[PDB]
Order: sequence, then structure tokens, then C-alpha cells
Amino acid sequence: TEDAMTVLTPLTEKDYEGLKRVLRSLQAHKMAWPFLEPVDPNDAPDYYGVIKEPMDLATMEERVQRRYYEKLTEFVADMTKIFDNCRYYNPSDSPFYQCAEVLESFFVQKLKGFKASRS
Ligand SMILES: Cn1ncc(N[C@H]2CCNC2)c(Cl)c1=O
Repeated sequence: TEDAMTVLTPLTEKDYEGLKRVLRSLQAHKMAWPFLEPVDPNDAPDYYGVIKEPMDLATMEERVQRRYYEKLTEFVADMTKIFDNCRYYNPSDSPFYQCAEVLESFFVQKLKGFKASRS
């Protein structure tokens, strides 16, 4: 199943080309700009004291380029931190919270396509 594959099956070189495509799709999305680089503390009081595990798309790109991820779960966990951190720090009427909702929905669509392609 795709769930077990996601947790257990090591990422191959072919898998990594798919991860790069997924990442580039997210970076190009109209609602991705809040997530392209780390949050600046001057945009968000106490951000780094509140958020335990910050993440952003440039950090994920570096990690993809360095072959940091061994399993798809780990890549999904980093991506999900981006959206969960945003929704945790901000109120639901924040424009950043709204971007997280839209971009995660897009991620989920692309992720399902990638999982289907591994077979
Ligand atoms: C509270 N807060 N402040 C900023 C931000 N993104 C920044 C990154 C660079 N340009 C916008 C997010 Cl994602 C957030 O949640």
C-alpha cells in the first residue's frame, strides 16, 4: 500500500527526481511566497520561542539537494511542519494562515500523484 511504502520504502534516485518536481511546484505556487524563506523575527514577535521546529521551503530544498531524506514520510513531515507551524502561530484570519490552507491542499494533491507514481 502507498501508506506502507511512504513509511518504509527507501527513496530511490527516481523518487528524488519526483521530490524535486513536487518541491518546485510548491515554490512556484502563487500562495507559496510566505514559505519560501524562514520567518524573520521582525515579522513575528516571539516566533522562535513559540515554534519548536521551524521549517521553510528553502531549507527543504537544501535538504533535498543534500539527499537528507531517506523515506517519503520524512519529507512529508518537514513539509507539514511548514503549514502546521503557520497555523499554530497565527490566528485563523491571518493571511498567512490562509496561504497555509491553500498551499497544503495543493501539496496533498501533488503528494498523492507522487505516491501513485512510485509503482
Ligand atoms: C507570522 N509570519 N510572518 C512571516 C511569514 N513568512 C515571511 C517569510 C518571508 N516573507 C514572509 C510567515 Cl509564514 C508567518 O507565519
